[PDB]
Amino acid sequence: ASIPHLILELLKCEPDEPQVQAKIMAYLQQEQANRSKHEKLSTFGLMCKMADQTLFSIVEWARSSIFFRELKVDDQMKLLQNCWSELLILDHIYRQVVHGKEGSIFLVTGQQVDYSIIASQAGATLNNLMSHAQELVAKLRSLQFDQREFVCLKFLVLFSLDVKNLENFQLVEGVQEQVNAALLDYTMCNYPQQTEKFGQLLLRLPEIRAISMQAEEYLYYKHLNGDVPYNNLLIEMLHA
Amino acid sequence: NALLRYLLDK
Ligand SMILES: C=C(c1ccccc1)[C@@]12CC[C@@H](O)[C@@H]1CC(CCCCCCCCCC(=O)O)=C2c1ccccc1
Repeated sequence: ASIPHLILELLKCEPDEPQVQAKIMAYLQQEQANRSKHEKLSTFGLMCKMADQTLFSIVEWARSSIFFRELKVDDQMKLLQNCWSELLILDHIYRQVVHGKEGSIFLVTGQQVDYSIIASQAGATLNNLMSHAQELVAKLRSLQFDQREFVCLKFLVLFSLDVKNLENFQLVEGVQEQVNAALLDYTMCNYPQQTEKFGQLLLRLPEIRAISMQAEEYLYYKHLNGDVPYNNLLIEMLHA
Repeated sequence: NALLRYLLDK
């Protein structure tokens, strides 16, 4: 594989997935083990704790990128507030592409779960969102979506051109153009059989964003109705 | 947004 130098630098920012998976699994096990039989976290409550912990990993990933670090905290907050849910969904989708089997759901804790089991515990909204995500998983697997392209899409999601009120919007513009050019060069060069792959990759970002917008609004209102157990970071991202 | 600000400063 011929990898643009920029993409190699982007990959250095990826967390140690095996270690992240273990740490979140121990946290969720200590959570259930620290309460009795009557107050055990519901499946929904566990997913909230899971997403909450994933958000910590996302924040630490962003702050590990040099480009992100050149921005002041106000700018960093504005970028992360605009895309945290999209990053969560994109991460979940990629996880199904890699460690995924059709009919199953692979979680950030490394647990493999049957799709129909989880789906039957969700309402109409999350069922529709989960099913739409699975359709994206299938489309991306057929395109041979790989880790190099994944990291590129993550940076394109983080450094969005639609975030307003930034001090250093120029840095955000420059990152978007650089990653776009690197991703195009990488995809066209490593997947010549899948022509228009690059265009099909970018066409999926608006779908992933739409899914994550609905998911965020659902959680926000579930929290207002008191259905969301306390998850500091997740709650705080919603209450903004 | 206090906790996110702390995470990015820590
Ligand atoms: C958006 C998240 C989330 C966060 C909290 C609760 C739920 C979801 C994620 C994204 C990555 C993970 O951290 C989450 C798990 C995953 C699948 C959710 C299935 C659980 C539904 C049963 C409880 C339903 C009860 C109800 O209906 O209220 C999520 C996901 C993945 C793809 C599309 C949409 C959501």
